[PDB]
Amino acid sequence: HDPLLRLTLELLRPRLGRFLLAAALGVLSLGSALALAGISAWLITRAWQMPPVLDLTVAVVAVRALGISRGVLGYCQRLASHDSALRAAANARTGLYRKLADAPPDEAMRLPSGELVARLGPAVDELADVLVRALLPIVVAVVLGCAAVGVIAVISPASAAVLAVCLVVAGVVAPALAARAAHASETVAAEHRSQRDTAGMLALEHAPELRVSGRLDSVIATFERHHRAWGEAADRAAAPAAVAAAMPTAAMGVSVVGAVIAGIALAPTVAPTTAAILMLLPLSAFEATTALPDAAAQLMRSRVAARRLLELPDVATVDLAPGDRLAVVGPSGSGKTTMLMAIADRLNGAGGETPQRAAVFAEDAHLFDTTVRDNLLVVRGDATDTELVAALDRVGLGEWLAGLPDGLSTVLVGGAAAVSAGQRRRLLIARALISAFPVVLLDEPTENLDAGDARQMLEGLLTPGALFAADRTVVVATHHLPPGFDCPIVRCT
Amino acid sequence: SYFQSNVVIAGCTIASAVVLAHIVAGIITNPATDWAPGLVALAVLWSVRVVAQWFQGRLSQRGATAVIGELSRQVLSSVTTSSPRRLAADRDSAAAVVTRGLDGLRPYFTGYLPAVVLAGILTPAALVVMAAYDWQAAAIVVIALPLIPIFMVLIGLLTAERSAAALTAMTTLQGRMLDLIAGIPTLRAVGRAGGSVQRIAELSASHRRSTMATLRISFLSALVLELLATLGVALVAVSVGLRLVFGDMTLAAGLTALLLAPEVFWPLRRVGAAFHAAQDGKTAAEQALRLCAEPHPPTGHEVVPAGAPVIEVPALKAVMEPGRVTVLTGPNGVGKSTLLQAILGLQESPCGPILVAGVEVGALDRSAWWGRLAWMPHRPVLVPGTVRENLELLGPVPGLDEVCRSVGFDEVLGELPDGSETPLGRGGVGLSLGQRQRLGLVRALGAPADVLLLDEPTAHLDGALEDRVLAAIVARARAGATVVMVGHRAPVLAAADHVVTMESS
Repeated sequence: HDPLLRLTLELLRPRLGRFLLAAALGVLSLGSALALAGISAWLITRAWQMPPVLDLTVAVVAVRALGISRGVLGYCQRLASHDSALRAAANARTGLYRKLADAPPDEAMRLPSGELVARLGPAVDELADVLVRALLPIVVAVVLGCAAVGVIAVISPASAAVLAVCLVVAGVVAPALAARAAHASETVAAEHRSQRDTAGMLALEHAPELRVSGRLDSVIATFERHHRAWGEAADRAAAPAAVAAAMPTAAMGVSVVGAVIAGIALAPTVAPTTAAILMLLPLSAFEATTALPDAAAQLMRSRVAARRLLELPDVATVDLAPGDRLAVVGPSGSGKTTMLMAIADRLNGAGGETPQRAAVFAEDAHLFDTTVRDNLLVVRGDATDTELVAALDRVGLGEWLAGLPDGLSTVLVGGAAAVSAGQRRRLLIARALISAFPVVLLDEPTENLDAGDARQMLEGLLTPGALFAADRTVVVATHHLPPGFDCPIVRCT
Repeated sequence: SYFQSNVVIAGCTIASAVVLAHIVAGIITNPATDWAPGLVALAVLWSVRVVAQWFQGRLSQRGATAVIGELSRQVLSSVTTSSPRRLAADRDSAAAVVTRGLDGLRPYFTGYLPAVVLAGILTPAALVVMAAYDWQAAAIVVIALPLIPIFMVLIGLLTAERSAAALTAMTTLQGRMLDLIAGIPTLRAVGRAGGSVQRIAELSASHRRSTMATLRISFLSALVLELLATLGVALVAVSVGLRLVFGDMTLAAGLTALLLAPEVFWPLRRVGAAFHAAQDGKTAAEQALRLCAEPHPPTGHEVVPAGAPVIEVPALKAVMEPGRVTVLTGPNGVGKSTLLQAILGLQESPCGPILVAGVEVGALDRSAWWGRLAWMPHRPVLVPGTVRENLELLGPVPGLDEVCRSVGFDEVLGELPDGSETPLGRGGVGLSLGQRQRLGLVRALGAPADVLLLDEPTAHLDGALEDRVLAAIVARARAGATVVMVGHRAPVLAAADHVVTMESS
């Protein structure tokens, strides 16, 4: 039981009715094309031995109807298969997001927010792509292979074995070899690829002081040599991809040669029409196979995406009182924020209580690209505009709000990019002020702030009567504590 | 051998179809000779076609790798010129390009270019051969062929109103989803933890129906291509069968036309299938090419006279004479790194013109000018490796011992287990920030240079080391060199004979 299979049933199975609908439409389209080829050969051969024009009427009407049906059914099948795959992906995304809303402290924090997007965006696309390049190619290919082997088998069960062996060889060995070559290419020489992140991340932010000296061209030579080595290694590893590229043509050639050889020794036995059909079908039965040179590649990509999706320190205890001020500081490498969430967890006491007491405010808080009113009512949606304006003025955003064309209704396209970093942290501080949590926990609230303001904001926040008054607890995990100050110190290790 | 290989493939497809049709016609009419020549001809035709396909694959792989390498090298070289004004803005794009961002051009060079070349070669040649064997089927196919562009243009012009609206709704809703999923941890530690689950439901519903509309509009091209490439064969078959029943056309010609219609109509379908997989590579190539042509370095050949020149800034009334210590003070980020990098001549001077030794920097010969100078930047050069090499990238050090003694690098080299041989990581890993700065002074202060520029020389340094480096810099200035810093601290301010107060705006 591989994780891909586990995730397949996990994703709320795609409502198999519309899976089989797409499979049937694809089989109908490709079988219609194959039957058009066969009926075409039969019509030509029958018209050769001069008959009266009575059966040619039904043969001709069948030919024209089959052509038009092939076109329209191909289009409809493409639409239906895409519909099924993308509906499945959407429901899987909704379910996975639902699972990311659980009370216990799951991996929902052990991961950042940007790469959480980098998962939830591409992973659902990959899972959709495993329903377009695994339903269609494999299912339609096996059905059409069976239906085209049987037609030759009933005529003669002697060359049908060769056709089946050849179809299996093409449609299995060729994509398997292509996938293996592609996989082995991108992992081979995974040490000269370090030179990419060495040079391109060396001589792209370090350009001027490299340019003043004559060391630029030395770097150019020293990474070009290793890039060339990587290219040679990748070529050597991906050489067996050309064999897989050329295999289907050799398959078709062997198939048609075998068909002609078999038809030579069976022409006098049967009618001319059957001989022509047996001779001309093999060259037109390989259209389904060519649709899956990437099906194995898509399988590998979806497998790695499924593994990535499946992938989805202790601190001391500190006693707290309702109204104390803490100035927790520590070196880079200490669980200061982890201590913050530990205090929040022990204060909240897990689920079972409605009036949540402690809520951590991380520095990397996302900024919604909505109106400022909506962006600020996330913590509390029952705050009047007067309170928001007063908070913005008291944190240093009255002048920023005054220039806004829509006031509090500014949409702020792009999220955090719509405002400055200091402005964004000011909005975060205002949001923390708005929230009515009995215990408020801050994580570096004085970063990226103004030089003449950050000290004052830190002083006011850690003052028990400047911004948060009396019964409100403020815990700050900062790095710029003033040399002369107060409040207890819980310096970690 | 691209065009040669494609010509070989086209020839061995057309000839294989013709030979097969003739063999079938010959051994249907006479079911009693032709087995030896024709069969061997067909076998060798298929064999050479296979060999040509494999050789084409290898050649395309090699060519794509070479093109990727050359393009990456050219992009990196071009972006690394002077004028860091554009560099600070396009470094993200350049870093994206020389990364797993150009590997998407491999499909463009693998499955699209050979497809379009084969479409351009095989289709007219197969049309010619079919016309030679039978002109009515060729006429039908020809009438069909300029009916793909007409219908495609008609469809894409009649319905070019819903596609744009559907795409706009698609991208807006997708951005809504991406930003909402981006902020889930923020909404986790508040009261509203699961109240947003309902919104994603109909947001997904609307996004998926919008993408349904755009997919329904955008597939019509495939429908048109399939319908025409199939109706062509259907009509060819009907015509050949209906006009062959009156004993007035050889079976071989009919079979040849019937077998050659799919060869005419296939490469266009292959190109259409392979097109959608090459849009990303073309975009990456366009982005890479858009950032190469613009830079064109200028400057003159004037040579500053021997000695330490006089630098003057009329805009800020700052004229700095040789042999003295100068400091710059002001707020953070008011064109001071820009001023320095301008007096290195990399970019234009924001604050008026700058005259070196009486002559403007625009007429300066930068090659010789850069050799008279010790430029210590905020972040020194720290290539992964050892300490010894990192001390030698910025040119050879003629007298590293006394410079290290003056700055105090010996206490750094002394504590290192291997002396100047301890391994050093990327960006300074295994090497302390203030001790990184000390390495910077070691590489900078020790150099033959009559002009000294330093940006905050006392970063991450204690009082004793600050005093030592200030004394060393003062001694270097007394050695007859123009030394200018930008330090904005009391020890730095009270260490230079002149103070410049460059202001904003």
